[PDB]
Amino acid sequence: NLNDNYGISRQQAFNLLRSDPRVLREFINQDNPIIRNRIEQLIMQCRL
Amino acid sequence: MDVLYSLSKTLKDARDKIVEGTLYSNVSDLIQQFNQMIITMNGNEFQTGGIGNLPIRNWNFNFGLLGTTLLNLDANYVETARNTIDYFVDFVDNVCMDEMVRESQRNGIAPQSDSLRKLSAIKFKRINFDNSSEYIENWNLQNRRQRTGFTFHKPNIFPYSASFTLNRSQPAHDNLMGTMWLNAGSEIQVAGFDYSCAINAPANIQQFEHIVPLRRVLTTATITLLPDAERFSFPRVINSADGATTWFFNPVILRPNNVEVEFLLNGQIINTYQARFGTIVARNFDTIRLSFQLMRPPNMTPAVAVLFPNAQPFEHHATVGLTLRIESAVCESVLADASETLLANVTSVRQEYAIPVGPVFPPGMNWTDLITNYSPSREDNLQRVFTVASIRSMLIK
Amino acid sequence: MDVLYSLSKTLKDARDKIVEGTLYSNVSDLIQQFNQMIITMNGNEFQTGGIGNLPIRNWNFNFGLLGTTLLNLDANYVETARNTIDYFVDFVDNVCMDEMVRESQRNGIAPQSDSLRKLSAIKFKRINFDNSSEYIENWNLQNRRQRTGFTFHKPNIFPYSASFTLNRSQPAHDNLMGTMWLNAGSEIQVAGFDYSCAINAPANIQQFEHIVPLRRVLTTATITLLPDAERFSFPRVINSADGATTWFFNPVILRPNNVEVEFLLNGQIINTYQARFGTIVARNFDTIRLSFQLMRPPNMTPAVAVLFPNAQPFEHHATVGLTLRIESAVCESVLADASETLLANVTSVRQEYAIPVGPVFPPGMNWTDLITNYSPSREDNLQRVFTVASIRSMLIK
Amino acid sequence: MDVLYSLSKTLKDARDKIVEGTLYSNVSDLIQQFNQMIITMNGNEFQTGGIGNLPIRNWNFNFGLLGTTLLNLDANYVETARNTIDYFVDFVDNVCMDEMVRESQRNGIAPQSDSLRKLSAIKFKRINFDNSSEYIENWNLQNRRQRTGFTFHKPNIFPYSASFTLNRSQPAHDNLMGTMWLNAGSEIQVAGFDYSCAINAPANIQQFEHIVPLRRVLTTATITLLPDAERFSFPRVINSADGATTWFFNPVILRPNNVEVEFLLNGQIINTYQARFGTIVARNFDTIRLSFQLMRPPNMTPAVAVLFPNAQPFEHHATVGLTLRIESAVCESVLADASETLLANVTSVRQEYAIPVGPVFPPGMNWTDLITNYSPSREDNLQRVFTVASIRSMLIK
Amino acid sequence: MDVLYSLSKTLKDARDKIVEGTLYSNVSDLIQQFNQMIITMNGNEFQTGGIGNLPIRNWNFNFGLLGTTLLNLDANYVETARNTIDYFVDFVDNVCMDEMVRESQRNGIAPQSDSLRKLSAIKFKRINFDNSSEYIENWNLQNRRQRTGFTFHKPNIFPYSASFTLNRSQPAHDNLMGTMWLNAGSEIQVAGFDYSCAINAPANIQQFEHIVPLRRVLTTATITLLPDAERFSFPRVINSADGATTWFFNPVILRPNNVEVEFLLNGQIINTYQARFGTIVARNFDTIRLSFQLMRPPNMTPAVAVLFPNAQPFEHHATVGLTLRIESAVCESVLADASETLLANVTSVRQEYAIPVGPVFPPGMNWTDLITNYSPSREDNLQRVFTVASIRSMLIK
Repeated sequence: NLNDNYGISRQQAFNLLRSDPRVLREFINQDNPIIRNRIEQLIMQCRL
Repeated sequence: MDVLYSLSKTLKDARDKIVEGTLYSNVSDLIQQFNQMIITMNGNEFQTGGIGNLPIRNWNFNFGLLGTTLLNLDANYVETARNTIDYFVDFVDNVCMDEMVRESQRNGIAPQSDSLRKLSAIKFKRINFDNSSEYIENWNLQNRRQRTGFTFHKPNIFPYSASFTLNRSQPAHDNLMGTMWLNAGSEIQVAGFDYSCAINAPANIQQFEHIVPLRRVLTTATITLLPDAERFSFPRVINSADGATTWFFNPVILRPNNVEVEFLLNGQIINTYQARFGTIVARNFDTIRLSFQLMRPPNMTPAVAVLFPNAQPFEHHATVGLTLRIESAVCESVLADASETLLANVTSVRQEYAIPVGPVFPPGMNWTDLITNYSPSREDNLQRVFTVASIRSMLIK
Repeated sequence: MDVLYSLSKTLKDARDKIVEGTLYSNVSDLIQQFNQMIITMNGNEFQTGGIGNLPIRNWNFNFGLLGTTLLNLDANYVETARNTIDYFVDFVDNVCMDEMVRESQRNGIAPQSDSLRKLSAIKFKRINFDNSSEYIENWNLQNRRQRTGFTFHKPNIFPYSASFTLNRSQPAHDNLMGTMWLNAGSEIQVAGFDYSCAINAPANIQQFEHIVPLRRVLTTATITLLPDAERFSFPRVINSADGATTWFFNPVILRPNNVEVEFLLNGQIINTYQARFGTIVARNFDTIRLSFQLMRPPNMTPAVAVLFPNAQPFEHHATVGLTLRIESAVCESVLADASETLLANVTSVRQEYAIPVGPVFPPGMNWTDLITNYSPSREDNLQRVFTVASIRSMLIK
Repeated sequence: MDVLYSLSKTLKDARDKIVEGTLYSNVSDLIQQFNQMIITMNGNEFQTGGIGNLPIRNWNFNFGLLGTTLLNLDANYVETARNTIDYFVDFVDNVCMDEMVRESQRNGIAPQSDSLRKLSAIKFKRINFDNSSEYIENWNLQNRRQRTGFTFHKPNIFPYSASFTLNRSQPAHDNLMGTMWLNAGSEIQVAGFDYSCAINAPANIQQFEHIVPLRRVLTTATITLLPDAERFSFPRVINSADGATTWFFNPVILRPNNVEVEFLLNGQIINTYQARFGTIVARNFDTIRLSFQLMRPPNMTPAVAVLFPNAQPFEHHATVGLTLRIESAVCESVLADASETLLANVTSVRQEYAIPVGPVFPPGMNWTDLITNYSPSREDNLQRVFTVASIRSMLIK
Repeated sequence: MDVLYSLSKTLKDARDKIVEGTLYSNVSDLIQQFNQMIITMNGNEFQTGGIGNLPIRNWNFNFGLLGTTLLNLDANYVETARNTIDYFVDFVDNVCMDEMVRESQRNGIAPQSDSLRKLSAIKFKRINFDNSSEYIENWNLQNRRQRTGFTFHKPNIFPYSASFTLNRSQPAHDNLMGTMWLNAGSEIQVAGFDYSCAINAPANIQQFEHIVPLRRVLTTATITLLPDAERFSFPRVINSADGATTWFFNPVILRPNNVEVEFLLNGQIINTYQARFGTIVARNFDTIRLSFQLMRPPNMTPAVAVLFPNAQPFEHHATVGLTLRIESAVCESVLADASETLLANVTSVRQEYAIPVGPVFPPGMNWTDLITNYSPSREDNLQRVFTVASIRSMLIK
């Protein structure tokens, strides 16, 4: 989804594949709904 | 841009007409125009690609002169013709795709790919075929500023917006009086619902008033109106405003009474419909208003009293809905539809080579996010890319 | 008439074929067409408009022959021509308009506005190119008393009709049994309902037979049939047989049985389908009879046995439901269709200038009340105005 | 095959162009083409009929030619023309009826009627007037082993099926959990139902993944994805897998959350959309996978908390629903559609003259039976029938 | 249209350049154009007046050509020109005005005067000296489909609306929380206030939001931002919402913290500024959001601790605010600045000639209503009137 509809550069990509905080945080700061939705998915899947 | 439609129709006519055996004069004119296209295009470099991950190709033109001296067609002529038109269609589609993923904020109808920027030089304006189809027709026209028009079946005009509003509220959510609606695609389904069935309101009739504003002035639309909430007719469990409470709505349906639809334009009322059902025609509008009354029955037989207790504890709620579908129309701006294939090609060609999003277009060409904030620059950029999509659409379907 | 479409096509080809750079050979026939036309026009003076509040217009044909040009004509000729072209399109638009609002109980397949009758004079016979669109061709064929043809995507042929028949009815209304049908747009939704679920009918079977007649005869239709009605399957409060009280309806929907669909024409069984769902084909018909059977459940599970006791008190009633959608069809007569806006264009040009509508059309171009009172004379009038509207579309979007 | 389209397009040109009033230079080359055709026809003989009620017809060719001296057209011209045109349209229609009702176990790329068999002969190839139509162009460029396309609106490509999957079943059918689906036309309605409402399931979550395979390669799918399951939101008496029992189903809808969709191509992720509604596009896929979660509201309201108790008994059963509608697509194999009549015409012409069910087509032109068990051989034969049906559609109406 | 600007500038150049003594070479272009003009303008008559209070005036052209063989100018030559100059400038004025008054509901970018209607013909196209002023240039650009540009000094783009908003209200106003804001001329002043100074609130912080959308997007704005509300800084007595009584205001100013100003484009952040005041810049924005938090101070000298008693009764009120001023800007449309007499002149002449109200211009030229529902047709007619008023401006004084 990300590469298709948001055209991240190769640098941002190889950061992602590492799960690199820089790109994840900067993307949330740009508010891509996709990334926030994934993190919300993770949060909700925590059902104590 | 016109040169692109020229080359497109050139290649399309070469693909369909000229095959061995026919009469020459039946194709001779076409052959002459094709040969002139060749003569004038040979001897110029064209550099496609150079952004994103899309391949960066070069193009050189030195194709010879196809013979006009023949009278009946041989297999070798069409052999060469096919061998060459393959090259040409590949060229045209690559330059199209390249122009696709480009944009700007100033002059949103301007050339943007280097191939086209070179090509719109006047020394290629001596090969142009016609303007036969619809999209390039409108492009040329709006360039000359007469009236515009595109024919749409099911014009997906509104965004998706599932919203509701409350007129009489309760903290326990047990005396609701308000409205719900779902507006998306081409369809609008808006319903007004009540719990007390006007047991406190004057004259036993409850009024509802609802608005839907559009963002472009459509034209000459047929609209079907049907008396029901075709998507609000089942028990529901819905969040409240801040999403801290969930409320229960169990419907029963009546007729909508004194149904008053008004197509308004420019702060003025334009056209009316009262108690007319089924299919209607509207000339020119940008806003729809639906004012409808929900009536209490005057007499009730044994079955009904359980449905409506005169006291405050209620179980079943009354509701009346309207279904509104704009069947077909013609737009003075550009829109998508359900019967063409422009949006799909735009999105696909943007999706493939991982083009970094531009500063103007919205992400993923999300149509609804576009429509919610239709702005003229984005509009003209749409029109541009849609003409280019049509161009591509005649060459490799 | 023929004059109208001939000139409209020549003006369309003018607006769309005169662009700078084409060979002088691709246009020679076109400019000679135009020259013949104008030569005929030199001498004609016309007065039009004035029924309703339509403006009065006087038209003077005074321009000289178009400019003869070199190998590839240039923009000077383009501008000089398109000026007179603007004037000509203005003329023809007002022409179609002045023709659009006139009606007569007598003849009127032929022209009725005297301007077109001047066009009907032999002096305008030389001005004629051809016919390429369907409607003019069916015009000429009806001028030849032969068969016609019209392909509709979802034709609109049904009269707005929401009505029900009563078989087992009580002045108190809690032991009902019968059949309720909604005819609307290009849809039919029938539903056979019972309250006792056929406890007293032999074989635990209850029969239903329903018949829809149409006002005009269709041909070679494709029709989708889905086995659950999608409009009547939810609770309702319904008016009385006298229009003075209300009863309740709680539905439960089952798969139907003995679904038997017949396409009939004058008492002859032309087509019959047994329990076939999906899209079907019908060769030729004008009426549809649906027969089906509501069968009491042979065996039932614990939850179900609460749905049909052998007693009188009932809180859920059974119903079979059937929906029928004519996806595409072919008609010999002229019908308002979905995709095109011909009905819409007609009604818009009728209303926009507050024209008091004729003595035989309905008030305000209400279409379903029209087809309810659809006559052969009205058929022919609608035919002619649809013709002239399709002409109007050709030059002004 | 091309020869027949050439003939019939020329016949169309005759029907359309030679009508009193034309300058001869506008038809000159058409006249030469028509005379060349008639010459090529003088010198052969044809036989038709020989299966079903289709009668044998013996066709000769000994005709006269049309004059080329005229400068403006007179009536006797088109009279003597229609004289021959009657014979030629009869011949082409008879050819169509003959071939449409033939088959071949494999290699259906060729016609099997003596007519076309001899008609594709060398001495006939001179008449290749053009390939103006779309399907003929597809057929041609197919002969050259090339990639094609066809643009259809709301095609019927999904295999029809009305069945349901249970994942937690008890014989008494008072505690059930599973998935329901309906796939017909261009509609997929899919729902998931839980009786425990995920009060016992891990993490208060239920998962449903549903796999709909498409039997033929699609391209450029515009779809509408909407949060309802309309046909799956009302009580039902459904047969179980027992084939001897019947169970109850009373639904209520919660919001289908984490709705995720995957359009796959031969088993690779192609398009993947997540929490997005309205219009949507997929580029190139062959199967659809819908994954969605069902969630119990952690917050409630009394009227809500009554229906979903902490106990095992249950009267309301939770259900989530999704609607998928494929509006228009581009396909690479011939398909049945919602905007043309080829399937209908071929089924009609087969049934008409009592064609015994051959060894290739499934019985009765049941489209669903055909599509669910698609085969290359059958798509070849259907390609044949559809191209020639389009052929037939041009002349006879 | 173009011809009117041409003539006006022509006469302006005459007035400013044709003066005694000069070299005829200095005025060569001018007299050349002037003789071309008189060549075009003889042999015809023009009419004005009648609408509003403008008297019908007829205008002719019989002046003879003007000398060219001179060496240096004499006042004789000057008045020989001037006696004609007067007539022509007055006719320009009158045509300007008789156009100015006109308005219509449809097709307003074009002119509406039979004078200009006759001007549109080919016979007048010879006349053009120059097109180098700004407004005619933007005109010709919105004719040539290029990105238009209108520069402005201090534009009156914000509509007038001075209203307040509450988040918490007491019927006696002994406990409040809300905002006030006045947006006038070209500046906005917002101020959020609380009586408790956010003592009960969480973490001693009270948020405030306020948004402003614009009806026309702007470009390359250089905005100025001063943190205060000088307009809301003094004790006021203000009228309640229902309209029976008033309430008090005695605020005391703090400085706002975490002041965020967000210039968003179509729901996309383009400029964001925190922790900063003074002059800042916005490249492409149309939606302004001002969000600011009031922080109860950390620690206060006793005279302050007297101000915000932690107990319930409040004896002073807290407030923090912003002011946003637009100095220079660039837009796509026509606007009202504080340095052009276009808006002034048009309103003044409409008044002086006392034209009744028409359905486009709201009554009394109240710029509030004008800019309130700014929309296409209004925009076009406004561009027209501004253009023609600028045409007038250089000469009228």
